[PDB]
Amino acid sequence: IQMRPDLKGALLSLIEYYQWDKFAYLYDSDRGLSTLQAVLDSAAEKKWQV
Amino acid sequence: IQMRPDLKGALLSLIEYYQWDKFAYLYDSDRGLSTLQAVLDSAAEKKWQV
Repeated sequence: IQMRPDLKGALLSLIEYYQWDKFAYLYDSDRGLSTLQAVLDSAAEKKWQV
Repeated sequence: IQMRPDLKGALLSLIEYYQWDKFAYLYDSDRGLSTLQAVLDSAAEKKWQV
């Protein structure tokens, strides 16, 4: 029973809001690379230079 | 005592051999994302577009 909601969908929608095409993505290998894989899988789809 | 040698250094050297500045990295979250972080950490150090 995961009380924490999924943030991957929220982050991918905020990057699209500001119309970001090239940005840095620091990450900590603590909460898992799940959000990192979400922005990398969409990096090819929406053409981002992450 | 894991008998498998580290492939991260070998792949990072092979990419540097062919002089690859832009390539695709098809990974599976099975053997861990250790090689994926290795090519992503070098993606900014050596200025790749993975």
